[PDB]
Amino acid sequence: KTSMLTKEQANKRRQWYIVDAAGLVLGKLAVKAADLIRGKNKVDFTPNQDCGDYLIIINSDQVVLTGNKKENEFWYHHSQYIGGIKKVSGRDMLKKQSDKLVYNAVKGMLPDNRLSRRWITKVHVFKGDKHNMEAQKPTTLNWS
Amino acid sequence: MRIKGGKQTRVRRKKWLKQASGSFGTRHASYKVAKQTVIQAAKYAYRDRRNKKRDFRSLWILRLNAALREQGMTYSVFINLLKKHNIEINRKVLSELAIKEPSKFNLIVQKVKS
Amino acid sequence: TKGEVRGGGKKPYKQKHTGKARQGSTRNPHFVGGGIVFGPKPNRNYSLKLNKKAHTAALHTVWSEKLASDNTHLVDQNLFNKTEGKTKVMMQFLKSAKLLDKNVLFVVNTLNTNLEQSTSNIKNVQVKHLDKVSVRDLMLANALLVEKEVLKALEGKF
Amino acid sequence: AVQQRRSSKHRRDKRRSHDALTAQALSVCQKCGKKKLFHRVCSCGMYGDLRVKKAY
Amino acid sequence: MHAIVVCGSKQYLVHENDTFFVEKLEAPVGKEIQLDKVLMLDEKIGAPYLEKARVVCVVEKHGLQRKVNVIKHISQKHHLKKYGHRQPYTKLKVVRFVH
Amino acid sequence: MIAFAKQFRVRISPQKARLVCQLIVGKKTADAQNILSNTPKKAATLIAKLLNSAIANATNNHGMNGDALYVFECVANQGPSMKRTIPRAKGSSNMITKRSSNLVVKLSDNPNERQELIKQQKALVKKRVEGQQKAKMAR
RNA sequence: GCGAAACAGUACCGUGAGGGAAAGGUGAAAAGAACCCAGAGAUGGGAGUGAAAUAGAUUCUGAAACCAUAUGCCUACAACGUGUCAGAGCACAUUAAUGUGUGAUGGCGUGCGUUUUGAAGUAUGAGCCGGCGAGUUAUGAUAGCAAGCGUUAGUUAACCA
RNA sequence: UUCUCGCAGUCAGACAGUGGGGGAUAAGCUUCAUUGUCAAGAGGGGAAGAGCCCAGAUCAUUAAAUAAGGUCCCCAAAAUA
RNA sequence: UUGUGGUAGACGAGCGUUGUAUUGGAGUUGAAGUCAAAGCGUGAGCAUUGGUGGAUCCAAUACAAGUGAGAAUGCCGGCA
Repeated sequence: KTSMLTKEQANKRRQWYIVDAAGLVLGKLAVKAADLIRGKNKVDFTPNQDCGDYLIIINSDQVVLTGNKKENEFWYHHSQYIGGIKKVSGRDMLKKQSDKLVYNAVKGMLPDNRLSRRWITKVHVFKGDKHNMEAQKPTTLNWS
Repeated sequence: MRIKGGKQTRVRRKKWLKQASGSFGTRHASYKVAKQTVIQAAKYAYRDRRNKKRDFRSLWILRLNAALREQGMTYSVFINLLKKHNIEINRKVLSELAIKEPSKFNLIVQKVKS
Repeated sequence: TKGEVRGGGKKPYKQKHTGKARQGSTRNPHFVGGGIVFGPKPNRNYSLKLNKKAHTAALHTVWSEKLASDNTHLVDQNLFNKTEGKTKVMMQFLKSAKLLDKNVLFVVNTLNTNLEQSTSNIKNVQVKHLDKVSVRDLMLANALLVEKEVLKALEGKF
Repeated sequence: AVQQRRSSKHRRDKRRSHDALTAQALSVCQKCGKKKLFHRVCSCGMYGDLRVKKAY
Repeated sequence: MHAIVVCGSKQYLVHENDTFFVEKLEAPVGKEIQLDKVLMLDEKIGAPYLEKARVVCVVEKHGLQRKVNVIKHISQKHHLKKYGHRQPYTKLKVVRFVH
Repeated sequence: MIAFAKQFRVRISPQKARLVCQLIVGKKTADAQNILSNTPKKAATLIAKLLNSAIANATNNHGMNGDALYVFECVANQGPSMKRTIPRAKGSSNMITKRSSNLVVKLSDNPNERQELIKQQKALVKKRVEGQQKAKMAR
């Protein structure tokens, strides 16, 4: 009948990595960010035990959009009060708070499940050039 | 002959209630609710006995693609190199758990190249 | 029935504007008052009629199937008269003939009083006339003791 | 107004989850072999030193 | 070493001294059966099937799986059709599979 | 060793006595009467007398130490209730339900016997299994 | 079962015509618990009778909704018709059975009846639980099936034994 | 799918393509014809749907090849030009 | 080989309870009911075992039905 397909036994092992986005686009960075979060390319994936890794992105300010998306697309956030529509433009976040943009996009990458609230704690993005995460000895790689 | 008919009701209700064990709330004590709960549970079991044979196949394909993207080639290309050339009807769950036996799947990976 | 028990011909509640059900009467089949809608009545026939030819054919067939076995034996006036009113003698008879457990029935044409005086305190033995026995009882015996006289009458009636 | 759907035992239990009685502090009188309250006098009539109420 | 067998229409990998479960093969109990439809033996690859290769194994026991009571109920349309079903299977292990 | 004292149809509600049951549970004999005899509830006062009677029964009849006991389990069992009728507005009566209570308490001597009942349950299921085994060797 | 197995046409509802309740069972025999402890007492625990007191005057059998206490496990970042299919971990071992309880986690997942062109419904019927609660009967007709009798066939009704 | 016979139930339809009427070529409108679905039909796609697009669910299987539709992820699948 | 979606509906094949007619059996060495248990069928259902209980039941074939409960703003009885 069945060969009793093997699932892991919470033998989750993670690694740390550094991805310095210099001239990347938001979507193609986010797709591979989610790929690394869920371990899609890892041979040991099952959705029931969160086989993922750690991702740390540096120099978030330097990510650039394309075309006329800078001044046309609006980002909206809602407060449960009346008329609380915090509406901003791309050039506003890219100067004031840039980590929020990638954070929200990557949180948009992951399924609305009970692991996303644990999947998103695995990403660390910094606006500036220096980070205090130099305690896990990560490996650098680009286009991921 | 006046008929009392007591055993049948008790045995039917007990049999129905026993089926729905480990149920939230009073749904494991009220026969009238227990029968509806077991009806819905068995309907879900009926649909899931196909949904699981589909979802396992989905995870089957996903975990094959996970290993094959590491060799720099496409999963569809691997299925192609199975079918038209070097004819192979090899099992997918076979080649999946041949990831667990290390490097033995790589033999099939290198064999598709004539 | 519904309209035979004594009760109220008046509705306990008005038809509408009441939180309870529509029905008003105290002896419906859905109260604790009796009044079953459908049930037995004291006029049931409980009888079925058969053609006389079929019944006499059944009697003849049962007689034919029971006379062709060694279980039965012929009985005459001799042992009917040799026994007294005492029932013990016929018990010794049955013990000698090992027909105790058998529910043997006596079929007799003469209606002898000596035989019928006994056999009245045993669940196994009873004496009946030829015209009195039916098809059922004749095959309930498992052992037959027939008069020598009844053969001619049975042949005549076929 | 009235409740629409019956509140099961779960609702009543989660509602009574905070209704338990808390213990009242007790103290031992110096010349009274009793377990009396705190800042109070028991049935023998001493707050300690000063007497105040009848023996019983 | 590791091996591969197929039974009915389901495929299985097999390890030595390892058991596995298949549908009833209509075979006696306790004998050694030598299955023919074998595919992809250790470093021996037959593209359609393995040539003159067989896998020998002894059947351990026949059995019945967990009861499955499938009930068909159309929503509010006078339907309560019922059915029961179990699965007659054979549990078996390999001993001496030959190339 | 139980040494329980039963009581039947006290004029009290179940929940109110259940409260002082949680209040009393978990303490020994010395620190039970003191805390029970000061709570301003009429459900606690009857429990004090019942506990005193249970203490006396344990000290007299079963003959344990009587100074190393503690309360083990308190009930609030709805005893046989009573029904009355109450007038209301415009002649719409209602059935007042007078609640009853079957209040019993139990005492323990050892920090154990909470598991001895489980052990007896294991013995019972083991004897059931043994009885099943006996029939299996009748073939 | 007659509305009435018991001091029922009583209790009760009515001014009156009238309408009209519910409930029985210890134990073989009271052998109905002497006496002791707590408490004022009811009573309980004992002792004693008894085969049995888990048969104790609430008195045959004692399950359901209900409400408590307890072993083992789980829950306080969770969008939930609360179940189903995979699923780690935990504590146990059975009507030996690819076993049992619990289910962190992933996929899927808008009840049951009735009426309806149409149901999860912002239509309806049910608070749960246990018991009762509708296709029969009499007399005839039609048609199938089966049986007996059959070439002047077949056939009894009322009625008598 | 014709004939003889036992025995029912149905007499309020909706929807989509198309051919027309009333309506102003306005309806999830009404009223006819024709082909299919639903009533009494689950599945997949269409994100969510009785009718739309694929087809007829006996069951079990952790087994293959396809239909409509898709291949960055959500959500299984692709690229080359 | 052809098929096995399915209400309204036709039609076929079956189970269960009570009682009776017989043929066999169990029963103070412990019946039924009922509690719980990790059994066996396609189904109504049918077993086994331990505790509760101290008098009736079971198997095979037939016959006769006050006969199989989820709803009727139900009715009685108890209880959230």
